[PDB]
This record gives sequence, C-alpha cells and structure tokens, in this order.
Amino acid sequence: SSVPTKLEVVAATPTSLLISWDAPAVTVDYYVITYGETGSGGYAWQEFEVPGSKSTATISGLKPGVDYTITVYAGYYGYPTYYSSPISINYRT
Amino acid sequence: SRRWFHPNITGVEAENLLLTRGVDGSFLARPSKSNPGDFTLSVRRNGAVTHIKIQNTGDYYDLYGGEKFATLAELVQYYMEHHGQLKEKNGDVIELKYPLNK
Repeated sequence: SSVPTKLEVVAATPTSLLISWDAPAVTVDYYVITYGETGSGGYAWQEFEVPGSKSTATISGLKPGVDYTITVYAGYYGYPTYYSSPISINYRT
Repeated sequence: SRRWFHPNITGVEAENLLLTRGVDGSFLARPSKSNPGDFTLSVRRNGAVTHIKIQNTGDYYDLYGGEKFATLAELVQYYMEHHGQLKEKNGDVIELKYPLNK
C-alpha cells in the first residue's frame, strides 16, 4: 500500500491552508504535492516536492471563496525514480 | 522527436490527456514543475498514471542511473526499444508503447 492516507486541511485562512497527511505502509522517499482550482483541470496548477520525512505543508496565494483540489503523490527512488498513487481532497477557502 | 513532448502542461493536465485521450501504454514527456529544469515522463499504466523523473545535467539526460543520452528523443527511443528495464517498486513493468502527440 503506497497511497498516502488521511490527507486533511488542519489550518485555514481565506488565502492559505496547512495540510497534513499520514505516511503509507510502504515507506516513502519523497512526496509530490499539487493544487489548483477544481474544474480548471490542471491549468496553471502549482506543485512542489518535499522529502519523505515531512508530513505537513503550507499552501499560499489562494483565492477566497473558491473550490480547490489538493493532491499528494508517493515517490520512490530506484530504477526508475517515480511517483504515483495520489490522494486527493477538496477545500473551499 | 518533438510531437510527444508537451511543453505547456502540468502533471494533472498530463494525467487528463492520458486518461481521456490515450490508452494503457500511452505516454508523454513534459517539463518538471517541482524539479526545474528537469523533465518528467508521464506514463499511463493500468488505468493510472506514473510519473518518471528525467535528470537534465546540461550535458546529458538519464533516469538517475542507467545509460546517458544527448537528447530526450534518444532516451525515449532507448526505453521503448528496451522493454522491461523500467520497473515499479513492487516489480510492475513500466511500458512505453504509444507516444501521445501535440
């Protein structure tokens, strides 16, 4: 099981969110986080990477009163180095 | 060469292309958004999308290991020709069958 679980927004402002997630059973090398307006289908979405030791992240510069989708992937080193098995939630600022 | 490289998309845009316009075995190359200025090979496999890191050192392309290439096209051609080299953590084979153009 490589899918991250319990992805939650645990702190929120009209322009910013603090997200938290629990690590999957299969230990992760890194996480990839992407976010953007729900419905935009990925247009102009942002993304950043954090190491596997980190289970929290802050997201800023968000529009108030807008529906956002937030997705976290599990990444691994090897041949090749890849990431997949995402988990998604929605949140309206 | 060229067509299967999508310069102006995100990862989610890439997934939506593969999941609504491609089939199992479809793939494309795109610029990494989290690791600039590297590249990503997004591959559709078993109704899902796996994203593969491509290292760009400025002198060559590789997958952080294995053969090193002058161009992206050579890297892709190599891994289409060498079917079975690329594997997931559990051992699932990553298959580069159909380049998704434009």
